[PDB]
Amino acid sequence: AAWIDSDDEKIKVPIKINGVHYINRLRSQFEKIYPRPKWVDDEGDINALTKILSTTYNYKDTLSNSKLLPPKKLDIVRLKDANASHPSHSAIQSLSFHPSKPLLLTGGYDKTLRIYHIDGKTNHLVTSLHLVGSPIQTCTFYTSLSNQNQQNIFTAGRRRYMHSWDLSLENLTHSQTAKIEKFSRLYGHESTQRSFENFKVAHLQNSQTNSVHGIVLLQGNNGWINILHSTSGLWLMGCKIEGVITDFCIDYQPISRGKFRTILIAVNAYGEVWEFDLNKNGHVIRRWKDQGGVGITKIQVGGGTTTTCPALQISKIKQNRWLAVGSESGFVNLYDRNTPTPVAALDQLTTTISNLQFSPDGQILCMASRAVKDALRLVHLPSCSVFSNWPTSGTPLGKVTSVAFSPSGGLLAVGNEQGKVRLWKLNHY
Amino acid sequence: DSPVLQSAYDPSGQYLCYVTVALDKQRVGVQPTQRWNENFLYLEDSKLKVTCLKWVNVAIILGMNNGEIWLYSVLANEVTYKFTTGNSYEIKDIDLMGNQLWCIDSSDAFYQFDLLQFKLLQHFRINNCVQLNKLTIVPAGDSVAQLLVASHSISLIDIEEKKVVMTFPGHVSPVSTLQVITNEFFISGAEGDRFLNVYDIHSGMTKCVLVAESDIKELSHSGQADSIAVTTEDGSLEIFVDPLVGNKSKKSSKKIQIVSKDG
Amino acid sequence: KNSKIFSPFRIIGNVSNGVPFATGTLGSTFYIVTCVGKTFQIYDANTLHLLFVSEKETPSSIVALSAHFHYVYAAYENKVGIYKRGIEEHLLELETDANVEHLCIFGDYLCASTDDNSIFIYKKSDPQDKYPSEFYTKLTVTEIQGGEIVSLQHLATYLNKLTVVTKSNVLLFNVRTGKLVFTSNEFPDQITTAEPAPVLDIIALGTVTGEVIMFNMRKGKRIRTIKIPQSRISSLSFRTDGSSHLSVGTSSGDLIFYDLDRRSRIHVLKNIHRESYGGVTQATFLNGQPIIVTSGGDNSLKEYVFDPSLSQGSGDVVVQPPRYLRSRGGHSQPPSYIAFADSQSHFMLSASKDRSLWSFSLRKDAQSQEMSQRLHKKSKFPEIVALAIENARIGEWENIITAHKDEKFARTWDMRNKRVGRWTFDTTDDGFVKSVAMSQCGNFGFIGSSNGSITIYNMQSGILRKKYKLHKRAVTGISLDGMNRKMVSCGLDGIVGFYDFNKSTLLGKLKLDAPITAMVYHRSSDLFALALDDLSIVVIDAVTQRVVRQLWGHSNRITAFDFSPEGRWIVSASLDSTIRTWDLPTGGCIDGIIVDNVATNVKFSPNGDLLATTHVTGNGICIWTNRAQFKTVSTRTIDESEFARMA
Amino acid sequence: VSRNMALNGTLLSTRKMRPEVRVTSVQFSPTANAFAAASTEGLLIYSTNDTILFDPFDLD
Amino acid sequence: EDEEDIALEFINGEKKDKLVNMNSFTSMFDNIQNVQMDTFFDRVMKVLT
Amino acid sequence: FNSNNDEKLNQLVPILASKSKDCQIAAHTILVVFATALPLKKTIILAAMETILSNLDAKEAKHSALLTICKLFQTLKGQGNVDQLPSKIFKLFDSKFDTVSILTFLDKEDKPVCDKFITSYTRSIARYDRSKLNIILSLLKKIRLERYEVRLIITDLIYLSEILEDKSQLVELFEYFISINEDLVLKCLKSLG
Amino acid sequence: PKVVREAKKVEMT
RNA sequence: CGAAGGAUUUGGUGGAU
Repeated sequence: AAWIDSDDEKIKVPIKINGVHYINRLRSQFEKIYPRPKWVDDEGDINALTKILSTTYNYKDTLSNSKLLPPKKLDIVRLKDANASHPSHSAIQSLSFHPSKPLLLTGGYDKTLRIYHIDGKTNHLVTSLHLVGSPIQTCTFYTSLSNQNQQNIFTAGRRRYMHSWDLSLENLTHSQTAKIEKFSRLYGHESTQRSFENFKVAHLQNSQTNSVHGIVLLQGNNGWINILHSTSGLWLMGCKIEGVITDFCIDYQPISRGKFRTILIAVNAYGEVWEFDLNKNGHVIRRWKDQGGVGITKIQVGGGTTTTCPALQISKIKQNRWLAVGSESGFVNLYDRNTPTPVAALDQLTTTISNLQFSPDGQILCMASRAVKDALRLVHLPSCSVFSNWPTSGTPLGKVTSVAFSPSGGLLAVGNEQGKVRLWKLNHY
Repeated sequence: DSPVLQSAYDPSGQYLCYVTVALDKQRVGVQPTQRWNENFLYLEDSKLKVTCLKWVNVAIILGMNNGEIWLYSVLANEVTYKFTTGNSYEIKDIDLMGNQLWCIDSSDAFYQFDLLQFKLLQHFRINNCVQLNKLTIVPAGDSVAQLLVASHSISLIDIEEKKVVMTFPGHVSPVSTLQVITNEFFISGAEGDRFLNVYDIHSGMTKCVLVAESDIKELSHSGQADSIAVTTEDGSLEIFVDPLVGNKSKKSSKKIQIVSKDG
Repeated sequence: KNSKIFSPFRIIGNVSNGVPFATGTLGSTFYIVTCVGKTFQIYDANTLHLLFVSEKETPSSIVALSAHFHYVYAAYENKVGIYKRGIEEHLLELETDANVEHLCIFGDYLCASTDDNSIFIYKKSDPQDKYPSEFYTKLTVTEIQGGEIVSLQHLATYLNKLTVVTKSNVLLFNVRTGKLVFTSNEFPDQITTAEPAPVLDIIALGTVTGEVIMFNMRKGKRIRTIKIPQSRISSLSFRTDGSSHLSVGTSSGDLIFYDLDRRSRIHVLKNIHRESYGGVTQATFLNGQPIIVTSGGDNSLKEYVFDPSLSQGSGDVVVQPPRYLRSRGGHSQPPSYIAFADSQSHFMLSASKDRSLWSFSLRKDAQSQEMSQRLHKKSKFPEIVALAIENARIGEWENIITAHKDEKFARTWDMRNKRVGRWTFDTTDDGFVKSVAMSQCGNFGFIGSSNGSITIYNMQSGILRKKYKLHKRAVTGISLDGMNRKMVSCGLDGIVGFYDFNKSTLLGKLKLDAPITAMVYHRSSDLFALALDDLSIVVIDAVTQRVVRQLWGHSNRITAFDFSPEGRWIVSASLDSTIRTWDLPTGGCIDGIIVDNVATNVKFSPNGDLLATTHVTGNGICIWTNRAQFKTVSTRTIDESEFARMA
Repeated sequence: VSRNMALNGTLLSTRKMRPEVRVTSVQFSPTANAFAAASTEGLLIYSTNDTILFDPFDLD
Repeated sequence: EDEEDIALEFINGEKKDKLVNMNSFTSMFDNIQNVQMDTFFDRVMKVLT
Repeated sequence: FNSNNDEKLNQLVPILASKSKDCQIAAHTILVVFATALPLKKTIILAAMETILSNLDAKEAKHSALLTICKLFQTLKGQGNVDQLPSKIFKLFDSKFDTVSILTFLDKEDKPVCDKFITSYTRSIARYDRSKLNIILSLLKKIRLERYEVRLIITDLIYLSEILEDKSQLVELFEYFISINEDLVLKCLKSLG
Repeated sequence: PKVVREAKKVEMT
């Protein structure tokens, strides 16, 4: 007994009983009211696992610390619509985030270039530009890799001319007029090109001088890819493939400090894949086929630099590790760039694929189809397994016709035929 | 809603510091009111947000939801020093008088900081303060002897006594502005309210109730009760001329609006 | 401060303010006593039906509650009152300014602990006395002996011993002799909770860092140590149903259950109470049952029961998880709007900043329910700023309309179904809803837009019918006469609109000196009062379209006001913390009150015997009685100067 | 009319038959101050004699 | 060099693994009789791989 | 069946000690399947080994354990994924699995993916055992470790040169990294000194 | 048939 | 139409009857 009382033993409580004995009787009676339980009596090692389970009731490792997003659960939150401040009057044919600034560019058959300041809560419009008689099948930002001060917007539609809008210095906002230029000279190759509607912009390093400048790629009538200088517009070289050109994608392969080569990837409906070396007059350097490909519709690369994840200087140039190939049937073969055998054959979509785009880190593949409403899924990479929680039947997507990932922050924009750009934010980023 | 989450003129009124959201990240920028600067401080955390903005006489103190206070020198475009409280609760308000620096957390804990020494001097809790949405230091001499605090009502507290001294019936809604116009005369305003209560510190009686045409967002005072300029939620600026001279309720005398040529 | 016309009796909608609740047994019926600000409420554990309430409000808030058979001990400021059945019988006043903090009553002894680490001991004057009244002695614990007192606890089989638990450690004091008999060894962590185990000489102790310490005081040594990393213990309680179980409350709102025999966790209840409101302020197992009661600072009291094991054997192995059985709750924040549900005055609707809509019963049943927000198909909604109700067409279609803050559309609510309706009403002018009203027939709903437009819909079909565009600023009031002929509107621009609802034409327009803030329309008398920005109440008759009565005296903005059901009186509340009763026939103020908290809303009952008011603080509703309904009242004009002096 | 729970409507040879609440007849008083309704419980009379309401006419 | 480049190297390094679905272990019961359980664990690894 | 319902998997977590060999390998299978189904804290993973290695006596149990051990870290996908084992476990691991046993484990062509575990083991060797630095060189040749695993292994060896005395096996390890991915070695050196 | 778990009425003792 | 699904059945508790 740690402690003893002196008062209880001395005091005599009438029924006269001494305290300590009287205390013992009180202990007995309460022991009668409730039985004594067995737990009170009780007072590398193998019992480590048993102990640790007792310490905590939360057993899922926290995803905040993990730099890799969970495979199957996507933490995605909807934000305000981008077009809410100023709605469009036609479908959103293309989307593009500015490489560094927080701007989202929209275009369509409205013939209007609407640029919005994406903040997620207000989404106001910065400026607008109407191009009379020039539908916009695709628009995109461009930032010169060497002169960071050079911004530019290139736009094209079902026309034999292309429009370039300079945004350098204060032209974007302060200027009361827009400095625009029309590219309408192909220098004797007009037969190959019927329209500028399908075009992309990339960086070409002139190796012999080490100078780096932008190029504009176009789709020709008969497997022709015409390459033009971004600023001067001169015809540099042309690449030819066999069969009807369906789509092409661009990859960068760094060589050394300040040296990289620009590889053009083109695909035929057969899945026959051509790779031209644009630093060597566009000579073929590899040929292969899409395993089990037929009715190919789209091709894309990512995990490094690309049109959706442009670089800000030479040293950020990185090689894409992933390559996807869409199809009319709804299959999306995936290839690991690190005849090839696809890593996986994604088949959740059952309609023609129209948009394939990777995340800036190359961890997510978003495929969408314009054929049917809500045709959009997100695949976790390299697991190649579709996310389940999102999208749901209650998710408003409509006829998805444009998709874009922000360079940073994990923002997703999805436009539809109704002219609404809906914005979502990935909590992991 | 306006893209500018928060803003505050410098005491001279020549430089404006504002905070806006770029994509998912907040950026803080400064512009010269009298007459472009492309430099903005970028918060690397989407979760991090700016709760309080206060100029210093060329540094600006920024209250973070993280539970710490950042001192920002605009010229260097870098955070010179961060004052971190023990708790992680967001800072609700900030005020300064020279080296003195007082802030309040979501726990309603008062803190005292020294700019010169870079140290947390004292922290304390006062009963009868269930929330503290506003903190204002009374301009008494060169030292702090009392503090004006308001969440729904307004309370006066003595630093040395660590107790409330006087209480003023405030607005039903949370108090938004608690500027002290002159001695024994401080104006009060609440969110979503068109009424400003002018209270006498020494007595505690409502001297006047100033009325705006619409809900008041911001308040600016000229001289010593010479005039008060209030920004209305509708986007118009109302000016009150000599509000401290029927008499209980006064209306704005001059109204200023901005409209484009197109309309 | 005393009204000659009104008198308080009870607050509605509050079950617990956050103070730990005590439990006791009266024969075979077990009761729970809960603190509600300056009063308390006793509920029957079998059905949680209210039984008794305090006859009068304590001058100071109650800090600690203790229950013992017919007597419940409440401590507030420096004096402890003995209550039986809610009545005052004998009051204990301590001799020091230090307020009481904690209470312990065992045998014939009452122990009271003040903030200054002083314990006051009382004894019954007679052995057969019902309650202790005589003062025996005073015992004070110094800093050297221990830290601040955590609680006063008495273990079983201890003759005249008080097991005082302090922040530093546990201390034993023999109250008969007033001597320190035993001092426990110092503990590394801060102690926060202490609960006597049923077993002898062992007391469970909860720290601030998720440690439960089962200190055997007889042997003076630790027995067991349960670890809950990243948590602090708020309450403790053991199961007395013959099954060895332990309950841990935490500030995070999680209730954990351990089986001490098997040294394992049975089941965890997450977020039963809100963390911001202190989580689980108290949770107690009822003596001899699988019943555990829980409470929190969120104005909610919940109960959970452990069903019998589903396994014929190894029942201890297969323990059913605790199950929700019954509870109450109320607003977790002060209500924003109130209205009387029906003419009979049996139910009232209430809206709060907590985004929750509730229906409070007025009778002794004290039944309280949430309005279900589950949308119909053909998080909580933003808080309401305006609401109207009507009762002609209840049970056929929607009979309530509401306007939400920063929301462009109004939502409908069905009283009979107690669920959201299938209709939403848009302002159609890019403006926010600022006024909502309904016709007496219950077929039409009126919505006032911030841009000055009035849109008229149909309640049953939810289709726009009529739009009137006269006001250029926000419309702050809409009303229609019982005849459904002449409709009245007011706006912030200072004008009052008069329309012919049947013919859709202007009868006239009236401009007032100051902007209008609100409107109330008395259909029987055909009079409506207006709260003007100049701190005046203007009464206007629709028939003759002229100002009728103007009231002066309010020192600040008028928060709310209403007509008496008789149409003879108007009572208004203003930001100057006063309630003034105005006699319309003479146009003068007959009574004045000073409220500690500004009354945000004021509403008469349909009968007129009752008056309901809401204040800036408090999760309940202050309901008043109309004394003129029992006798005559003079209409002599109240003295302004004396009323100002009182304020 | 009535609030008695005993009355049926307020809330093989045997007729399940109990009293029902009903109004057999109603007329106005010629005094234009009351109207009486014949019912099962008896002749109810409703009047305006109290006139405790305030209904001003052409007031200023 | 920069930290985010190292983080992207970590992300590049992570490789896919065969995920487990509901119909991955159903066939085990078919061949559970008269089997050395070392081989059972080996088969579990094989299907998991 | 409960893979989709992550909440139900969590409640399955609370629900080797037997000397019988069959009982230990039975526990190995349960741990292996569940870990890939649901990721777990490294503390759970580290505590799991201490139980596996406590009564690891049967040879067949050792083989099945080692396959289980390699799997668990492959499921680990957080910072410290390839950090060194703590000292007590590493001493336990080598005792129940000598270096030659692991070298044989890496020798077989059908070795399961274990680079996460191997890299975490390599840093343990350098921290605690100076004699086995040569075994690191033999270890690296047998298994190709992925890029960032290589970078961290270059990272810790750099501290060894500054702290530990220069040794043949130490420089031969560097010489190996000079042979493979020479540019990456400069990056580690550039960032560290 | 799945395990019936009836929320049997519980009356206090 | 549509922010992290829709529809049908069903046990129990609570309030009325």
